[PDB]
Amino acid sequence: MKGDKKVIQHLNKILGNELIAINQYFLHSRMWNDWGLKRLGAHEYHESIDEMKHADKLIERILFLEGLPNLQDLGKLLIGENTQEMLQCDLNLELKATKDLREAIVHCEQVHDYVSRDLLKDILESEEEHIDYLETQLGLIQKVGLELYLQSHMHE
Amino acid sequence: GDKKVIQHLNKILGNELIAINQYFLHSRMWNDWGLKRLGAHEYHESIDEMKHADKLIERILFLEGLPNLQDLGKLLIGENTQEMLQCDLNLELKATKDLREAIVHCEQVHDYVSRDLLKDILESEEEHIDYLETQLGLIQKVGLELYLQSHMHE
Amino acid sequence: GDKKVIQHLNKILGNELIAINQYFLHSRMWNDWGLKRLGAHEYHESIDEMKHADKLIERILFLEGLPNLQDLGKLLIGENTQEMLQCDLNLELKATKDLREAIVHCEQVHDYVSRDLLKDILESEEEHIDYLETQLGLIQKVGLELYLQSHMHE
Amino acid sequence: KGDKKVIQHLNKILGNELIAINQYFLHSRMWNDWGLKRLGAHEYHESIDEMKHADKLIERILFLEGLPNLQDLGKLLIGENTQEMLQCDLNLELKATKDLREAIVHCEQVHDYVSRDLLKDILESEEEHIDYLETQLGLIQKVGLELYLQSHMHE
Amino acid sequence: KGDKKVIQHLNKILGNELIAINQYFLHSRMWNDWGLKRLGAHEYHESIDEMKHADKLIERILFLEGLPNLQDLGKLLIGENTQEMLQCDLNLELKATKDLREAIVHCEQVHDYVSRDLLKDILESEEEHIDYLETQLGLIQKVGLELYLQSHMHE
Amino acid sequence: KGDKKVIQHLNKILGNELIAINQYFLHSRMWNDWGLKRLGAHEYHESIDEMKHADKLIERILFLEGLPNLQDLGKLLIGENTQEMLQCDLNLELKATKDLREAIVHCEQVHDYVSRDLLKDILESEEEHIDYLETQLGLIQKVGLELYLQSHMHE
Amino acid sequence: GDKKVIQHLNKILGNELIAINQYFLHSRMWNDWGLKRLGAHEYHESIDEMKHADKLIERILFLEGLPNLQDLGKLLIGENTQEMLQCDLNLELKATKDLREAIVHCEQVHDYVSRDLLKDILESEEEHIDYLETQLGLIQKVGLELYLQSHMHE
Ligand code: HEM
Ligand code: HEM
Ligand code: HEM
Ligand SMILES: [Fe+2]
Ligand SMILES: [Fe+2]
Ligand SMILES: [Fe+2]
Ligand SMILES: [Fe+2]
Ligand SMILES: [Fe+2]
Ligand SMILES: [Fe+2]
Ligand SMILES: [Fe+2]
Ligand SMILES: [Fe+2]
Ligand SMILES: [Fe+2]
Ligand SMILES: [Fe+2]
Ligand SMILES: [Fe+2]
Ligand SMILES: [Fe+2]
Ligand SMILES: [Fe+2]
Ligand SMILES: [Fe+2]
Ligand SMILES: [Fe+2]
Ligand SMILES: [Fe+2]
Ligand SMILES: [Fe+2]
Ligand SMILES: [Fe+2]
Ligand SMILES: [Fe+2]
Ligand SMILES: [Fe+2]
Ligand SMILES: [Fe+2]
Ligand SMILES: [Fe+2]
Ligand SMILES: [Fe+2]
Ligand SMILES: [Fe+2]
Ligand SMILES: [Fe+2]
Ligand SMILES: [Fe+2]
Ligand SMILES: [Fe+2]
Ligand SMILES: [Fe+2]
Ligand SMILES: [Fe+2]
Ligand SMILES: [Fe+2]
Ligand SMILES: [Fe+2]
Ligand SMILES: [Fe+2]
Ligand SMILES: [Fe+2]
Ligand SMILES: [Fe+2]
Ligand SMILES: [Fe+2]
Ligand SMILES: [Fe+2]
Ligand SMILES: [K+]
Repeated sequence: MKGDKKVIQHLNKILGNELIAINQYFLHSRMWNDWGLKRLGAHEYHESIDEMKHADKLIERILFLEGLPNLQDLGKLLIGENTQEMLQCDLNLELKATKDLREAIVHCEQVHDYVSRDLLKDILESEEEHIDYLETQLGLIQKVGLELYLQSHMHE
Repeated sequence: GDKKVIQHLNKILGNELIAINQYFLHSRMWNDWGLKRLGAHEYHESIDEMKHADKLIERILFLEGLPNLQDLGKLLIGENTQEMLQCDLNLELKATKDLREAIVHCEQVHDYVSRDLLKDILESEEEHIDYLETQLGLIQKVGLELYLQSHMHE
Repeated sequence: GDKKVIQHLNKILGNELIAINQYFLHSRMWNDWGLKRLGAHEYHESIDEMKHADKLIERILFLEGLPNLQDLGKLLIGENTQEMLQCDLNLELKATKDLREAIVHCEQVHDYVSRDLLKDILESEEEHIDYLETQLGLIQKVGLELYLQSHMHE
Repeated sequence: KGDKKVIQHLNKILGNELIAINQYFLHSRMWNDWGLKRLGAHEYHESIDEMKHADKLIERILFLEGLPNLQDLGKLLIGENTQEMLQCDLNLELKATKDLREAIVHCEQVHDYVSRDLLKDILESEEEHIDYLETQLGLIQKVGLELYLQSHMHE
Repeated sequence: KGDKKVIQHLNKILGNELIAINQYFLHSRMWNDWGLKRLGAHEYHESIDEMKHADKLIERILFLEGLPNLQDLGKLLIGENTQEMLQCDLNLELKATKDLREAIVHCEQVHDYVSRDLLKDILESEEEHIDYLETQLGLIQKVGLELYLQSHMHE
Repeated sequence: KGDKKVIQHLNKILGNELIAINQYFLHSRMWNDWGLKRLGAHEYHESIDEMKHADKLIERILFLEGLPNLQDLGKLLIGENTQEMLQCDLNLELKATKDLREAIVHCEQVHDYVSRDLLKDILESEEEHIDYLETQLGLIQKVGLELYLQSHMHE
Repeated sequence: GDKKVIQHLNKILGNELIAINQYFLHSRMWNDWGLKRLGAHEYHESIDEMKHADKLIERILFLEGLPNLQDLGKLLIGENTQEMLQCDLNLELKATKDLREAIVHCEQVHDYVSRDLLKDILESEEEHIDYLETQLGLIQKVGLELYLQSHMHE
């Protein structure tokens, strides 16, 4: 059973996005920890872990479909230099990720690879949860102010 | 923090980032082939490199450096079990060479805490070399097929 | 219920009924030969198809159709381990082709609950394909006798 | 018998520990008196950490047949508000790590590797303390003094 | 805000505690170094007792709006052997109880009854230490030094 | 793979461990035979400690593709009474640590930092053993031989 | 204590001291090679000989002799698994010959407690011989590579 060439290419594209997010969120997590914003650092670590698990599932699916997972190409990390920029960078990355996920799902439907579609939909649900988290945090910065938002995320 | 020590630390970090991906892919390849014992052990090697990367990142930030997670070097991906193990060994031998050079520099500028971190990583890499050389020796002693059979089931 | 959806569900059900019997017989043949790990695994494949058949029967009755448990198609029975595994693989590949055609039809008439049921079965069949292709690949990598030895004891 | 200059170095490190014990203990109780109990508890634990380092150095000096010096207490850097107290602690820690590096150099030179390893363990702990202090000073810059204090009022 | 002379007295008692902490800690580690572990353990516990007294005095001084003095460390009385060490501790304790009685008199004079009660609790503890020390010196006389040391080798 | 002279050093340290295993095991069983059971038990644990060191050295030598030498057994220093046995153990330990320091120098020179760390760990344990031995000899001087023996008759 | 009995006991002790070191090194060789089941079993054989040595030392001291731990005879170190097992067997057969001669002498001078100790040691050596002859028999019956495969994993 060789999967569809274009589906495998789509899955490798989603994998590439996951690989960017893993590193981006891990660095942001450790930056927040370095700054003593430990609640932010812990949450961002868990975001990184979630992307690691997505990457794993994509790697497994690609190999089952007799494709070659691409872990060599690492795209541009969007690294902020303060809390507001870092969150916005994560949100920008997530919005790119979901655009790619939708185009991949379209392709899966068109060639009847419904299992790959379901996997991508599961990932998409998790990325929209991440967008929900990010948009809410940026909203909280507007509502309570940056300094109070940072204070709320100093201690776990 | 010393700028050349931070360069070294970022170099070691770069080596960890390659190993993470190389071992993770090799792990999932072995799993796809039904060599589940190899796949599980290789996954655990990958996790070990993730932990090393984490400590390096934390140290670089403490020393007010910028950790480099952007530049991913060349993955050494084998096409069968014998090549995969040799690729891992080739990577590890390069990693320990770089570790030794980084330790020298830490000693020279009296960064004894960075040296101790790198020595802990180096002991872990030498355990990995021990594992890899042992597996390649077993392939010579029992043959490839028996070695694979012995790593089919967990 | 849509008439052509019910026909598709009854076709998938027919595929499950073939699979139940083929896998159950293959299981008991392996147990008779003393290849108990294969017999146990094949027994669980048969049970999985039984559960799919149950879910299809229940769906057909909900949609006010008549489940067809009377028509049993051709069992693909092998005479040795390699043929049996390939017979199972050939049956699964036909099964996945019918499931995709049934899903296309469910989407067309907006029977999204039937589509979801068929998608869940499809994921289970692709896991069975993954298992079967892996086993055939292991036979190539370690040879038939070692593969059989590996599946003698549970 | 130990190397005489190694024992001198160990007694110098011990002297730094003795300053830090008292400085941190007083800062802790000042923060407790002011009702900044989270700062007070954390600083108490810094003081205890230095007490344990002092103990290990005393034991090592005695094993090497030296005389531990608990008599000469150097200058305590006592701040008058939270920002100064943290800065005082950081100033003390930086002097402490400099002395530790010079002691390790000397241990290495005379092949006293066990003393080196003891001082390296202490150095790891002092750098963790520097990490804590630099982080707190950075937090004061990022959220402001009053929020930083409020966050350290209750345990 | 407390009486200026009461605060001075409390700082004087605190100064005696800080000498005692360091003298007893060193003596404890000297006895451990010699393999007289029962003496070492007991002397360690005496040192901890003084640390806890010092803490209470610091807290009381800060409450009374005084400045605790952890900077001034008086003369440690370090012995060269078990008998001298025990006598050194006893000499220090007798000086300490003298200063405590004078501080209590002053607390009474100015109606600082809470500071008085704190100092009386500390004094009770010091007289228990004196009881311990005088009893050990008497055991050395009754069984001999070598038997006394043997009895305190193993915990 | 491993440095030829590093392997030589490791085999030298291993040789010293092999002497110590047998010397301490025999001293233990002599003390047991004499009814000095506390001495015999402690000396047994010293022997066990040396066995674990030898094991680690053997494993490291094999990893580095050297040939561990368990064939060459140097001179056991067997005493005739408790004081001589302790001094024989101390003489052996002091030769052991001298060799360990020379091996660490050589590991450092050729960047075998993992072998250095292993040898430093062994060195720390030998210095603990020296601490024990020097303390026992000091106790014999402080309380006398007969009381020292009495204290080590019963576990 | 009979002077000739003590000489015999010191001879047995000397055999134990060779065996401790030979089995301990063979154990760590097998571990280095990744034959962990062999390595663990050989470790336990080494420990068994340590315990025999201890009992002999205690008996000698009770009989007012001097235990000789200074003279270490020739270790028979093999270069591969079959050689190592044959080296162990050669040592054991020699050990049992000396044990039988020591027992003869104990019986002759009526040292029945020493005899009973040596008989206990001898029963253990004959069990070791049973193990070694069996392993060499297995190498003949299934072949070296399968024998090795069977002792890779604990
Ligand atoms: C910058 C690169 C990475 C870093 C720093 C990193 C770090 C970590 C850390 C610290 C853990 C927790 C390990 C533990 O303590 O148990 C972890 C877990 C894990 N990592 Fe990574 N990782 C990285 C990249 C990756 C990649 C590229 C993959 C896969 C393609 C991956 C897959 C996983 C998986 C599957 C887990 C277990 C998660 C779970 O089941 O909870 N990681 N990683
Ligand atoms: C101003 C001087 C000091 C004060 C106020 C002080 C206070 C304290 C306090 C409150 C404790 C906790 C005791 C307990 O609750 O059991 C303690 C423990 C301890 N102290 Fe001090 N101390 C001082 C100086 C020292 C010095 C100079 C040393 C050694 C050279 C030392 C060694 C120790 C040790 C080893 C502990 C036990 C820590 C543990 O294992 O948890 N202290 N001290
Ligand atoms: C190359 C020489 C030797 C090596 C590497 C060695 C190694 C070891 C090791 C690793 C252990 C287990 C220790 C633990 O983990 O607690 C042990 C136990 C022991 N050793 Fe040795 N050993 C050696 C020689 C000897 C000798 C020469 C004797 C006595 C004459 C001896 C007597 C014992 C005894 C009685 C035990 C405890 C066994 C038990 O009760 O299970 N060993 N040895
Ligand atoms: Fe994701
Ligand atoms: Fe597409
Ligand atoms: Fe799904
Ligand atoms: Fe995400
Ligand atoms: Fe939050
Ligand atoms: Fe690593
Ligand atoms: Fe360099
Ligand atoms: Fe460390
Ligand atoms: Fe590694
Ligand atoms: Fe099915
Ligand atoms: Fe249709
Ligand atoms: Fe569903
Ligand atoms: Fe199926
Ligand atoms: Fe299997
Ligand atoms: Fe098993
Ligand atoms: Fe310290
Ligand atoms: Fe110096
Ligand atoms: Fe250490
Ligand atoms: Fe500190
Ligand atoms: Fe905090
Ligand atoms: Fe007191
Ligand atoms: Fe007064
Ligand atoms: Fe009271
Ligand atoms: Fe007292
Ligand atoms: Fe007593
Ligand atoms: Fe003792
Ligand atoms: Fe040793
Ligand atoms: Fe050398
Ligand atoms: Fe280590
Ligand atoms: Fe030792
Ligand atoms: Fe034996
Ligand atoms: Fe005879
Ligand atoms: Fe018996
Ligand atoms: Fe044996
Ligand atoms: Fe076996
Ligand atoms: Fe294995
Ligand atoms: K607030």
